[PDB]
Amino acid sequence: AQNPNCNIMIFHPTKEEFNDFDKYIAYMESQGAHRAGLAKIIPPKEWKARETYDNISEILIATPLQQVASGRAGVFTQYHKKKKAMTVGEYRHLANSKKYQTPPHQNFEDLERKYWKNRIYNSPIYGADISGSLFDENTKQWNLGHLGTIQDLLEKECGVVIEGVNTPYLYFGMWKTTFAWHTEDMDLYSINYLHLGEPKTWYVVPPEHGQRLERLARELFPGSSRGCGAFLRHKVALISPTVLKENGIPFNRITQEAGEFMVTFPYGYHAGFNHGFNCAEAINFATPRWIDYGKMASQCSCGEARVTFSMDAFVRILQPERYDLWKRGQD
Ligand SMILES: O=C(O)CNC(=O)C(=O)O
Ligand SMILES: [Mg+2]
Ligand code: NI
Ligand SMILES: [Zn+2]
Repeated sequence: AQNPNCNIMIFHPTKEEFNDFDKYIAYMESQGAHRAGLAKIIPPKEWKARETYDNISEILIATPLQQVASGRAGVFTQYHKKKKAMTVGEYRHLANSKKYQTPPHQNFEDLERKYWKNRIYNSPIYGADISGSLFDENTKQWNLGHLGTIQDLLEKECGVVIEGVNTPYLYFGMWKTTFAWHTEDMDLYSINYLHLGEPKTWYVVPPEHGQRLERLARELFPGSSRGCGAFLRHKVALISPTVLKENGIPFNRITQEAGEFMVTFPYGYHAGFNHGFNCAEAINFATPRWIDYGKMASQCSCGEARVTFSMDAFVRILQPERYDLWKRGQD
């Protein structure tokens, strides 16, 4: 078995290897990358996502989200308070302000210590989940707006034609902006490209150990757990590396820098934080190997998780027994 300790793997494809996205994913999996839940892909030196980022300031962040925490430093939830719209240029200035900017630090490890010590005492503002793309239309390799769609993959594998679409999302971050512990919708893959700015630190639980994280989460968030049998689908709970280590939960960590891709694999729980002003682009995707994970994915039916139009068909076809209850949650 390849990668039996489930370490995060880092890949350096050549420009020739960067042509065929599906083939490269399957290569990485042949080497055991999926066992970690997360892999890093450094693009060939010849590649670029676009020519410059000099003209992005007029993108609108219609609903910036202030991430307010509750709990203790290593075990907390966050809720998202909606703020007034602002442009990317306005948000960048805000991220660089004395109130929100990255503190002085020695290295990524020192910054990580500071994040876990102090996150809860601040409420950073995240421009998340903005439909759109920063890839140039002429970028032909690993262009996250030109991937094969999940609907087409389901149709190729299973023969059933379904409605729905699959487009990317932009994320504008600042120091301490936080992504809570989650797997993707329908335990899909994700791919995330850090277009510019400061790093993003990731934490990940190997898919084979995801239920260990879930059991810890039910213990640490006991009211949430009574409310919903899949409350990590709400994407609000944080647990620090120190708490994970104290409870014996297998995990790994890695920092993504500008110009790098990360891939999350089916049922790979992940969480993390931004080091300073940045912009990322991410999208979900599928492969043949996903289908079985899609069929087994948990679902929130309490009403909190509320998701895209396109998840309907995935539930309806892959999980027809759950469909009725899940759809009640959506309506
Ligand atoms: O970058 C973020 O805030 C969150 N991204 C992801 O969870 C991802 O790409 O799957
Ligand atoms: Mg612009
Ligand atoms: Ni994710
Ligand atoms: Zn729920």
